[PDB]
Amino acid sequence: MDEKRRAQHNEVERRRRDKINNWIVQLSKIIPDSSMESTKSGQSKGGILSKASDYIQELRQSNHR
Amino acid sequence: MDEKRRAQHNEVERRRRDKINNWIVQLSKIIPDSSMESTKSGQSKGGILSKASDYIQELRQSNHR
DNA sequence: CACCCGGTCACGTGGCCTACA
DNA sequence: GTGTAGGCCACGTGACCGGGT
Repeated sequence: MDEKRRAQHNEVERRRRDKINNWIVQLSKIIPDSSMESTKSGQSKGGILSKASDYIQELRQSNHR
Repeated sequence: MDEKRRAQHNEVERRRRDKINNWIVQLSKIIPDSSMESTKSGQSKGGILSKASDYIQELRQSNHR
């Protein structure tokens, strides 16, 4: 029953990126952004990064460390 | 022909590509003295997110949550 | 020095949506 | 209606560590 162990495949990587998916979703929702509108608001944080960054600079700057 | 109407996108895709690694460190730095050690080149992303999720959590707590 | 290793990074593909002319 | 160039996002490869036994 040919079942190679060559398993430095599918399970390995998306475990990574997938990780980076749940830290971004923070900012996005929690960073009032410029993410347009059309039918039921489903477009992404590459329409956020635009805004995102902003609050954070002007939040470190004036107060943290 | 269906020439190049996507082959351009090849270049134009790295466009936001280095939207996604340059807006990365650049923003991804004013928060906590990291250092993941670099060289003539050198890795970086991930954590900056994860740690800027708890300061995000303290000065997002801003108003005073 | 020896390689089997996870780790993570990018960069190059498609596909899925959306407006405009 | 009637296709353009454009938006993003999801997966792949393949560099390149660091590191064990």
